[PDB]
Amino acid sequence: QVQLVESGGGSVQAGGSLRLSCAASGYTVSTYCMGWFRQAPGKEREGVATILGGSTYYGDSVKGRFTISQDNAKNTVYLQMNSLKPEDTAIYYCAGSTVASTGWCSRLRPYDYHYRGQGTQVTVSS
Repeated sequence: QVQLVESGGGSVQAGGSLRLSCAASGYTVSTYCMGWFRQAPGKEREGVATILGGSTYYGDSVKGRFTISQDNAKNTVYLQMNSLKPEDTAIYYCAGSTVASTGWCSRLRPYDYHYRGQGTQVTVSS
């Protein structure tokens, strides 16, 4: 079938960086809107970043610190996270839609996308 596998998470000190990766199987990453959403413990899910070709979109609290990018040769989508804060602690999920609309991708709602990974924990300690 279609498999999305996230890796790269772990436990890091505040101010540090991490690089999450989302490897897709049976699904080409560069043709459809993909993204990351997170879920912090005790809270509702939130959109983090989305990408469609060269167009990228970021949630307002991570813009400037995170970068989403893709590698077509590895069929992988990355989430570079810089200057991590304790509030960034959460499970991060990779997701892939069946849509190739930039307008739709710009709504930053990757929790509504068809395919979703099992998620990877990011724990930031102060």
